[PDB]
Order: sequence, then C-alpha cells, then structure tokens
Amino acid sequence: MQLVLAAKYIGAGISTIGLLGAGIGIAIVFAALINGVSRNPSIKDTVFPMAILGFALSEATGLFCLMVSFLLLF
Amino acid sequence: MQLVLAAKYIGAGISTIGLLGAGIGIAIVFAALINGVSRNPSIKDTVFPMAILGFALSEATGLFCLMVSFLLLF
Amino acid sequence: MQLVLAAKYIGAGISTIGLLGAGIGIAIVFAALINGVSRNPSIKDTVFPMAILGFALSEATGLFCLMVSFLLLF
Amino acid sequence: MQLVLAAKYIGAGISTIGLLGAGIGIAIVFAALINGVSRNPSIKDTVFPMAILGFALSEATGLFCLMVSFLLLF
Amino acid sequence: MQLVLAAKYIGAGISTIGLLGAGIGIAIVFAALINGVSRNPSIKDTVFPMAILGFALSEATGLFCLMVSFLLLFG
Amino acid sequence: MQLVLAAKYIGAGISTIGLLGAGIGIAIVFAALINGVSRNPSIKDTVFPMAILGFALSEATGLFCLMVSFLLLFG
Amino acid sequence: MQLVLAAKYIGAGISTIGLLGAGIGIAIVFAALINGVSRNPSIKDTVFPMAILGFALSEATGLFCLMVSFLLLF
Amino acid sequence: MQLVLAAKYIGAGISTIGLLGAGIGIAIVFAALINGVSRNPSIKDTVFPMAILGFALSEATGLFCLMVSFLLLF
Amino acid sequence: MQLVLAAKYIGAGISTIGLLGAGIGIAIVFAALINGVSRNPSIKDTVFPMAILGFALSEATGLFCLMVSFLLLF
Amino acid sequence: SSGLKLQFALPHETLYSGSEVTQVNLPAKSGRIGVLANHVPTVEQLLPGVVEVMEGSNSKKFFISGGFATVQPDSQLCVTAIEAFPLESFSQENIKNLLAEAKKNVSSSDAREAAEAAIQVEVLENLQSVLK
Amino acid sequence: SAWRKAGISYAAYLNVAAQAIRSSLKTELQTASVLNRSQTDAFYTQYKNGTAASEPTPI
Amino acid sequence: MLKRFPTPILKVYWPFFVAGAAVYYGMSKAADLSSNT
Amino acid sequence: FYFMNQLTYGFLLMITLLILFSQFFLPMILRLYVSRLFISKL
Amino acid sequence: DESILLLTFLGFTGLVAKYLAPAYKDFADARMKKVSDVLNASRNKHVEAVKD
Amino acid sequence: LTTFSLYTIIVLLVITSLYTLTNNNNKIIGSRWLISQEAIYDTIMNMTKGQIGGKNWGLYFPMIFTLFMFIFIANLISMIPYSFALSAHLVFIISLSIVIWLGNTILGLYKHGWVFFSLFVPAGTPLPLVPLLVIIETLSYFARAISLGLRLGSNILAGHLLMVILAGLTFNFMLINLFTLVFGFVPLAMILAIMMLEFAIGIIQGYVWAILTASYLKDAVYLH
Repeated sequence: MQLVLAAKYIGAGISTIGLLGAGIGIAIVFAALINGVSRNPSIKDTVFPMAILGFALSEATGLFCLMVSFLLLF
Repeated sequence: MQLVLAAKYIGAGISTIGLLGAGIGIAIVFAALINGVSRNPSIKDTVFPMAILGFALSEATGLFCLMVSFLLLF
Repeated sequence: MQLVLAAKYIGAGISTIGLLGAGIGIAIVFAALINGVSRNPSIKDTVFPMAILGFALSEATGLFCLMVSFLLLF
Repeated sequence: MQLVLAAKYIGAGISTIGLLGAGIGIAIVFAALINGVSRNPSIKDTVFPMAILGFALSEATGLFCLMVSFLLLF
Repeated sequence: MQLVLAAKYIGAGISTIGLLGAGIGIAIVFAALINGVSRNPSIKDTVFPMAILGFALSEATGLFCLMVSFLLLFG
Repeated sequence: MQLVLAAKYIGAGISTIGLLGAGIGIAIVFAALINGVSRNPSIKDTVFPMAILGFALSEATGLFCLMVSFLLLFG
Repeated sequence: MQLVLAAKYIGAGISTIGLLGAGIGIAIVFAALINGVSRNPSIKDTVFPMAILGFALSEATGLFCLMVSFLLLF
Repeated sequence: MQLVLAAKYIGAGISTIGLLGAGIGIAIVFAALINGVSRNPSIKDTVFPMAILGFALSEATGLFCLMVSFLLLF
Repeated sequence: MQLVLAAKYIGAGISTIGLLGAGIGIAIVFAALINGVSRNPSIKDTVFPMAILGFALSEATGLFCLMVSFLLLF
Repeated sequence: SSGLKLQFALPHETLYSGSEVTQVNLPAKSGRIGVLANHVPTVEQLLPGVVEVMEGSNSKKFFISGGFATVQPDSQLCVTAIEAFPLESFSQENIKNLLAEAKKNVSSSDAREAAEAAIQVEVLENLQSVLK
Repeated sequence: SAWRKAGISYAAYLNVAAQAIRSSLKTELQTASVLNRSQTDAFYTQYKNGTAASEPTPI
Repeated sequence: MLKRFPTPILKVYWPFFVAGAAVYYGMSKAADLSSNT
Repeated sequence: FYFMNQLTYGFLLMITLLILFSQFFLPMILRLYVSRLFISKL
Repeated sequence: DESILLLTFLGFTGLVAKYLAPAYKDFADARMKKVSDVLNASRNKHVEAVKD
Repeated sequence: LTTFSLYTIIVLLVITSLYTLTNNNNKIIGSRWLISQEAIYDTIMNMTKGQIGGKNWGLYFPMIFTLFMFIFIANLISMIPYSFALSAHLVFIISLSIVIWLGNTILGLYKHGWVFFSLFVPAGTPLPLVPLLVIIETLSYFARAISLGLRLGSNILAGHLLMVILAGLTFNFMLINLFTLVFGFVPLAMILAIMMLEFAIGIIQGYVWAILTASYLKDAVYLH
C-alpha cells in the first residue's frame, strides 16, 4: 500500500526511454531529407511535406510512450 | 492485494518500450522513400501505395505491445 | 503467494518487447524494397511477391513473442 | 520453493527477446536480397537458394531462445 | 512514505537515458548536413534552415526525457 | 540457499539472450554474401567457402553464451 | 530515511549512461565530416564551423545528462 | 545504512557502461579517416587534427562516465 | 553486513558490457580498413599503422571497463 | 514506354540503334548491372566484361572492352564502347596464354610498359570467364 | 591495378583493352580492318614558346 | 447568403451514418452495462 | 458518465458538417473556379 | 499558474505579428496580383482578338 | 448543458466564420481571407486525387474534407490556454474512428460482397504461409481501426496536459528564493517551443488522419 504509488512512479521511470525510438527515428528522416535535396535540389517541394509527414508518424509514436507514463503517473 | 496491482502497473511500465524500434521502424521506411523519389522523380505515385502499406504493418509490430501495456492495466 | 501471479505480470511486460526486433526488422524489408525498386521501377512486379515473402516469416517470430507473453499473461 | 516458480516465470520473461536476433537479423538479409535483385535482375535464382540458406541457420538461433524460455516455464 | 520519494529518485534515474535519442539524433541530422554541403556546394543557404528545423523539434523530444526526470525528481 | 536455485534459474534467463549477438551478426555476413554474388557473379566459389567460414567462428561465440546458460542451469 | 540517500546514489548511477548516445552521435558527425571533406578538399573550413556547431549543441544533451546525474547525487 | 555504501558501490557499477558510446565511437572516426584517405591520399594529416579532436573530446564522455563512477565509488 | 561484498560482486557483474560495442567498434575499423585496402591497394602502408593506432587506445578504453570490473571486484 | 530503346555504339560500326529491347546486362564499376524498361537516370563506366542483350527474342552475349552505359531520362539506354564479339569465335587460348606469359614478363619492366602489361593481364583474366 | 595513379589515362586504358582484344583476336577472323585499327603512325612534336622542337616520337 | 446546391449526401454517404447508428446502439449497451462502476 | 452527451452532440455536428459543407461550402468555391476558368477561356 | 501559459501565448502572438503576418501578406499579395494580372490579360487579349 | 457541446457550437460558429464573413460579396478575385480555404481546398484536392486515383474519385472528396476540418478546427481551439479539452476525449475520437472503419467495411461489403475478403491475399506467396498473411492482416484489419483515433487524442491527452504540468513546474520554479528570477527565462522559451510543437500536433496530425483514411478508402472501394 505504501509501495504501489512508489511502484507507479518507477513504472513512469521505465516507461520513459521508449521515446528513444522517436529520438533516433525522426533524425534519419531529416537526414534522408538532406540527402533528398543534396542530390536533387529541384524536387524538394515533392519531399518537403512528405518527409515531415513521416515525422508526425514517428513523433506521435514516441508521444505514445510517455503518456502511458502519465496515466501511470496518475 | 497491495502488491499485485503495483506489479501489473510496473509490468505495464516495462511493456512500453516495445514501440521503440517501431519508433525507428516507420521512420526508416520513409528514409528509403526520401532516397526513393529524390533519386527517381516519377515513382512518387508508385512506391507510396506500398510504403503507406509498409507503414501500417510497421505499426503492427510496435502497437500490440502498447496494448499489452493497456490490458495489463486492466 | 500473491507474488507468483504478480510476477507473471512483469514477465509478460518484458516478454513482449521482442517484437522490437520486428519493429526494426520488417521496416528495412520495405526500405530495401523501396531503395531497391526506386532504382529499377520495372522490377516491382518481379519482387513484390518475394518482399512479402521476406516480410512475413521475419515478422512471425515477433508474432511468437507476445504469444509467449500471452500465456505468460494467462 | 514458493518463490522459485515466480522466478521461473520471470526467467521465461527475461529469456524471451532472443527472437530479437531473429526479428532484426533475417530481415536485413532480405534487405540485401532485394537490392541484390533490383540492381541485378538476372541473378534472382542464383542468390535465392543461397539467401534462403542464410535464412535458416540464422533464424533457428533465435528459435533456441524461446525453447529455452519454455524449459524455464516447463 | 519513507520509500516513495526514494523510488521517485530512482525512477528519475531510469527516466534519464531516454534522451539517448537526443545525443545521437540531431547529431546524425548534421551528418547528412555535412554530406549535403559536400556533394552539393551551392545548397547550404537552402539546407541549414530546414536542417535546423530537423534540429529543433528533434531535440525537444529528448527534452521530454529530462522533464520527466525533472518532475519525478521533484513533483 | 533457498534462493540460489532461483538465482541460477533467472541467471540462466539473463544468460539466454546473448544469442542475439549471433542472430544479428551472422545474418549480416549472408547479407554481405548477397552483395558479393549479386555484385560479382564469378566470385561465388571464392566467397561461399569463406563466408560460411565467416559463419562458424562468428556464431560459436554466441554458442558460448548459451552453453554458459547450461552450466548456469545445472553447474 | 536511511534508504533514500542510497536510492539517490543508485539513481545517480542509472542516470549516467545517457552519454552513450552523445558519444555515438558526435562520432557519426566527425565520420560524415571526414567523409564529406575527403570528397571535397576545396570546401573544408566553411563546413567545419557548422560541423563543430552541430557537435557542440549535440553534445549539450550529454552535458545535461551528467549534470542531471550530479544533481541526482544532490 | 550498511546498504548505502554498498549501494554507492553498485551505483559506481551501473555508472560504468556509459562509456559504451565512447568505446564505439572514438574508433569509428578513424575508420572514417581510413575511408577518407583511401579515397584521397593527398590530404591525410591536414584532417588528422579533426580526427584526434573528435577522438579526445569524444572519449572525454567515457572519462566523465568513469569519474562519476570514481566520485560515487569512494 | 554481508551485503557489501556481494554487492561489490554484482557491481562487478554490471560493469562488464562496457567493452561490448568496443567489441563492435574496433571491429568495424578493421572492416573499414578492408574498405580502404580492397579499394585502394596503394594506401596500405599509409593506413595500417595509424588505423591500428586507432585500434589500441580505442579498445584500451574498453579495457578500462574490465579494470573497473576488477577494482569493484577487489 | 514499355520496353526500352537500346543504342549500342562502336567506333567502327554501331550495332543497335533505337532497337526495342527487354533486358540488358552490363558490367559497371559498382558490379554487374541489369537494366530493364524504366530505370533511374544513371551513368555507369563500363569495365571490360560481358554484355548480354535479351529481347522478345533470346539473349545475345558479347564480350566488351569497356566504355560507358548511359540511361537517357526517357528510359533510353545507350552503350558507347569499343569492341564487339561473336558467340565464341574471336578468342582462343593459344593466343591468350602464350602472349599472356610474355605480358606478365613485360609487367616486370619499366613503369609505362608494366602498367599496360598489367592491364592486359587483367583483361585476359577477365577473358578467362569467357573461356568459362 | 593503380593504372589511374601509375599508368594510363582512361581512354588509353580502354585503348590498351582494345589492343588486347585485337591481339587475342581469332587469327582466322583477325581481318585487315582490325589490323588497320592498330596501325599507329602518328608523330608528335612538342613545340616550345620560342617555336622550338623535339624529335618526332612514334606514339 | 450561400446558394444551396442539392449535393448527394444520402445516396452517397449512407454506410457511415449506418455505422454511426450502430456505434450509438452499441454505446447504449455499453453505457447501460458499464455505468454501474 | 457523459459518453452519451459528447458522442450524441458530436454525431449531430458530424451530420450537420457533412450536409453543410457538401451543400454550401465546397461548391461555393467551385463556382469561383469555374467562373475564373470561364472568363479565361471565354 | 495558467497565466504563465497565456504569457507564453502573448509572446508567441508578438512573434507572429512580427514575423508571419508580413510573410502571409506578401504571399497573399503575390497570389492576388498574379490572379488579377492573368485575369486582366485574358480580357485584353480577347479584346485584341475582337480587334483582329 | 455541456461545455463540450458549447465547444461544438464554437466549432460551427468558426466554420461559419471561415467562408461567410470571409467572402467579400462574392468576388472573383478571391481575397486574403479566402486564400486560406482556397489553399486548403487545393491541398486536399491534389492529395486525394493522387491518393485514391478513381475514375469516380471526387465522390468521397466531400467526406475527407469534413473529416479533416473538424479535426483541424478542434485542434486550434484548445490551443488557447483557458479552455477545456476538445479532442482529448479518446472515447469520442476513437468512437468516431470506429464509425469510420465500420462504414468503410459496410461500403466495401456492399460494393463487392464476398470478394471484398479478397484483400486478405495481397500478393503471391508459396503455399504454407498463405493463411498466415491472412491472419495478421485480419489482426491488422481492426488494428487499422483502433490505432487511428488512439493516436491523435492520446497526442492531445499528451498535448495540453503537458502544458498543464510544466506550467506547474514553472509555478514551482518561481516561489522559491528571489534568485529564481535571474536566468529563469529558458523554461518560458521551452514551453514556447512546446506550443510550437503543439501547433504541429494539431495540424499535421489532422493531415495524418486525412491521408491514412484516404488510403483506407482506396483499399475499401477498390480491391488492390
């Protein structure tokens, strides 16, 4: 009983590093985006949303994990 | 019963990071897409149907662990 | 006593995240599908079966994992 | 004795993610397969036995882990 | 209540390396940046604002890590 | 000593996953093997010995880990 | 209360290994730096300031991590 | 409070594996130097100050890691 | 009071895998050394000292890991 | 379009000029590349090897002494090289080995002769694959 | 192997390849046209700024 | 104001309204079965 | 508690916005398109 | 507490009125002038087509 | 009465406030307030033309608009601090997603009947794994359903709550001793960047919703 709130707090601790997959993931997209525009400057509009689109796919999945922290925080 | 719900809560806490590589996963798919269409321009409406396919299946990796996070909550 | 069913919960928690591998895995099976077929668009009809070959039975191992979690849950 | 069964439950839990070595591993082989047929469409039938050979005696390694898991459950 | 803040402190300890994808992430963006100006010399004025786009809301994710590690430490 | 058998069981559990170091690494050799023979068709009988050479002395290391597991399960 | 400072100390222990990612990241930065200057001798110290810029406020994350470790000692 | 100095010992233990990133990355910058001078033999050690620079204040992270292990250890 | 030497020994357990990617890193340097010398055979006497220089005081940092694994074992 | 326009060119006689074709296989610096109907615009320097041309008909096999493969962005592949080759007639081991040992002997001479000698050693050892 | 570094330029590299394929010709079909392709008689004289001369060397 | 055009909303978009009614009735079952919490 | 409340008023606004946007707000702009193109083509 | 968030919003709207609104002004002005230009030019062109 | 139903009233009033007062007396020239919905119309038009690619593609062009705009407006309202959560009710949003997915299933099953289950065999495979690709497509068939809503509102449940708690952090930053007033600006700029990201988690998440259901409509109307 004196442990379950402490256990939910360490559960918020372990449920944190899953945004690491965010921290890598969106990275390579912009990396690819630079290699998207380095070898072909006149196609960048073609990829300027289409890169950042996948951004919101990856970011939100990173933004999955910590809100599962937060309802485990409360 | 003071300990079993604390245990299911931290067990949901460690069943959080299964989206981790999926946070990589969908992103690196789009990485190839930026190396795809910026390489070859007229493939934008050819590989994008399968990529948004391969997006969702790459969610099918790192989503069920998240719902392993959910129903272990209940 | 209560702990032997409580430990099932955290064992199910970390015994799911092997799909992490699938979370990285099938992604590049699409990505080198993209980086492959971006280079040669007329090989898609030749390789779209083989890709969905190398997708499926490289995903199913991860589909083992939560199932191994599942009866470790139940 | 009343503790060692919970220890074997979480021992099956911690001995689960070796199919991670499956989940990445064989997948990346198919990665090099698809490029290996896209930039060279005539050498499908030469690599594909050899490549699927490189399937088996990799993926079974991951298989080892989960049967170890079951002997830590049985 | 003698144990809860101690467990919060170790929870802030394990909520600290989630900014691992900070230390790689933005960095490898700059990697392609150094590539992108190398194989294309006249693209720098093009790429670095977009790249600093791919800086900022790529590192703020890592900020999320330590603000968890700031709150579970304190609040 | 009521716990040491449980200790050896869970130690066998955390000496199990070292075959991951097999499961990635040897795979990339076959990956490189594809980038052998798909790049050069006349190299096969050169490398298909050596690559499967490059199989064995790799994965045996991972074999080391699980045989440690066996002597951590019993010995 | 005799436990909580020990937990602070082991928390400072686990809050330390985040410099893994910064050490990999600045290495990848210098890796692409050498690989970009070897293919371009003429443009070296135009990029090298931007390289050391990205170096500096990429390593600032690991700087934040170990000063978080220092205050978690405190 | 026999727990606290032994806890400082194991805290020094978990503050060891941060240098993993150093032990990777201080070598691979010189691997990029290999790949750079093998292409371009003309400029070898005009970029070696950049290489040893990345070396020294990349392994400074692992220096910080084991000196955190020192200052928590004794 | 018998907790401190066993805690030092389990601290010697967690002070072990810091050479891990060091076991990667120096490895890929030789791999990149292959990727120098199989491409440019005229660079070997140039690269083989300095790269193996880039071997030694790379992996010695990995050696630092195990000597910390000694000095917490002692 | 479906298929591909092939334009094979030699300094004495261009063999194919605007022919519709299915598959070509040709040796580049990055390895042996097959090109099909559409393709990425790509310039590949051609190491001296073998080029196979498959059509609606069968695949004709040529030895080729090097050049450039160039994919015009309307998916028109041109090959610009030097030497043609029949099925197997134009090469014989009696002319190969007896000259090849002399070429390896020239490979120990002064530098300009020895470099061309080593080049011819590499070309004859590539012709060993045509010996097959 | 380092012919780009030590030996010939790339056009000359493929020219040595052309003489090698023409030297390993079939002696039945090594026609007079292919031997015409290997008949080098051009001479070069590097003039100087004062309209000086070298001897004509057989390239 | 705005010129009303008779645009096809019933002979096109029936099944999403059908699914809305079905989810409303399933929510009736749910909030009659899971409101005693 | 208020799943019925939020759900029912949201669905009512869904039907409202579908019929509303369809009958008014899309073809009021399509008239601008067709008018501009009919001036330009004449 | 929540006045800090509205204070951040006031600073953000100050940045917007500094930075974004003149850019969207230039954007809308460029599109407006382009539409008016083509629309007037088609009319003058078929005026000259009547004159032909 | 409900404040959330009042929020729906605010939604409908702003939707009236995007076209009606926007239109300066039905002018050809298309004024600056109209260029907004002009660009929105074209960026949804050029999206779903090339997405579904139907000969009859515009027929579902209305719904993809009105499924966009509701999510586009309801994630520009709670951005104002003194508000209550609009889109963060996961029950309502996931209920909407269930309605959308079930309508897709009913539409495809009325169009195709039995052969609508021809989606479960996408590509050529050898025999012993033909049903397996079926199974984790069926397992992905409702995973298609559940995640799409469970993304966005859980973003918004992670969105505004974020700007709640860190505000309290800056409330617990500035009631300790007066030295907290010096260099206490960087949390304010950090929450400023949080709102910068919060506009992204509104707008681009709405466009994510639109593009994924565009692909779902293409799969539901046409079989591969």
